[PDB]
Amino acid sequence: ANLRTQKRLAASVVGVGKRKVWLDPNETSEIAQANSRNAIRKLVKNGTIVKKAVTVHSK
Amino acid sequence: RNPRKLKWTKAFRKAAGKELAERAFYKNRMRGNKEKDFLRDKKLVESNPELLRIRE
Amino acid sequence: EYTINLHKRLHGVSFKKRAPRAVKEIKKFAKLHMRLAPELNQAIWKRGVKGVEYRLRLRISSYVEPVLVASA
Amino acid sequence: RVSFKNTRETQVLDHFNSSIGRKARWPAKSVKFRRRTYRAHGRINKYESSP
Amino acid sequence: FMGTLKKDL
Amino acid sequence: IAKTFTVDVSSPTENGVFDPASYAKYLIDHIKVEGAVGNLGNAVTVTEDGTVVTVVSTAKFSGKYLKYLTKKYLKKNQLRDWIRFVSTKTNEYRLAFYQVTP
Amino acid sequence: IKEKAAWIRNRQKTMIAEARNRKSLKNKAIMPRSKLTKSFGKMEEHMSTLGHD
RNA sequence: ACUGGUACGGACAAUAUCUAGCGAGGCUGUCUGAUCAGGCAUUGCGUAAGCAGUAGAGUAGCCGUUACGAUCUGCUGAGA
Repeated sequence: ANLRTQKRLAASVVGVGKRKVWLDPNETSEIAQANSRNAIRKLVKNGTIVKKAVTVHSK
Repeated sequence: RNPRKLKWTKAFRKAAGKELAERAFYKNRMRGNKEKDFLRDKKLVESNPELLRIRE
Repeated sequence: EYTINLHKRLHGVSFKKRAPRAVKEIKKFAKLHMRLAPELNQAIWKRGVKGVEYRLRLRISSYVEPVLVASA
Repeated sequence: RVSFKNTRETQVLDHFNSSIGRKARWPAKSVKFRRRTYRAHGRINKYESSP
Repeated sequence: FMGTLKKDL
Repeated sequence: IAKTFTVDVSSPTENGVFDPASYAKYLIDHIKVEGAVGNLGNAVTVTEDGTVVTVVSTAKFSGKYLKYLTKKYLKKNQLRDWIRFVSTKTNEYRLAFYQVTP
Repeated sequence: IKEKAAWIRNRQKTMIAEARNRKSLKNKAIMPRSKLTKSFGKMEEHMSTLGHD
């Protein structure tokens, strides 16, 4: 249960920085196996890894 | 400072009808409050049918 | 369902540590009568370290949760 | 690797006597059972464990 | 002295 | 000049959690033409056929504004967390349930 | 009818309180509803308390 | 297209201690889309919310009259 590399890969794949990625806390076992960017893309498509929206704050 | 302006001083309560210049006097001052409460309640009840429905 | 008066328990505590200490109070509280839900932690920290209000309403089962009430 | 004095002096877990608060203590490490760093500029300060 | 209060009615 | 917007409310209606007539009433009572509510001067017309709501407008009207009115109506009925206003084609929309685990 | 008005006031206060409760301090990133998934028990309870079939 | 400077009338302006381990109510600014309610600015420096009145500076409909609305009174020595 060490998903640091998975978070970095998800941030790089989605291109939204590590402050915008959301790894499913109930899917640690599945995310732990995603050591490749193809697996990260599959997880993002599956909805396990989600990209957060930009903060709704008036300019 | 002006005592007649501050609400807690007896001068203000005497110069504004709050204090007699005793229980009957206060009851006389507070006549019709029940009617105002009833009208507010009626308006609030008739202005929110959906909330009444969810209540049921 | 209990009512905690954290105004009395946090009296005299430094204002930089009021919110964390309340967390230790509630854990103590449930120990006097009987794990805190993250919603309860959110309710505690709803206003920062200079946060916790005078009174809170909790439900203790021990698992302690905040409840939705108009006023306490 | 544990203090010799504290282990020699050894319910305690959940609660050589200089500057001890009134004298008893609760040494958890003893119950459960070389280095050097520069300070004051150049001056050598060797700290050693006491097993 | 205070008179009649709201609660006392 | 006239533009037509279609809302498909079949999926929530067949489940018995939605009333298209109330939605049409909300629209006709909240279109706010020219900044004034109830200023429908035949510029905007709303029709409710039971499963499809049709809004035909010659005034300033946009898909975003229809979406906003529908979302406000959903929030008023507190169905915002379950019903979603989505688009299928250009200026053709529908209401769909959010993802639910069986 | 004055019981119903009191209940309306109580529910309005409760709704305002829960709106404040869900609202937070300085705005953060939002997780969209379309990307997350909810269970069926919560939906059933909500649709029952709303008064639907 | 609906920008401004003008002369005028009236107020400003410079830390030590023990333990586990190691070890020689109001105001100014600002943010929550606006009220209500709060956060911050090293306490920054006594009549609640809501609603009503036909009273009400002013915005907006006609040559007796839509709508909005600062401020004032009542509910209220109330509320906390």
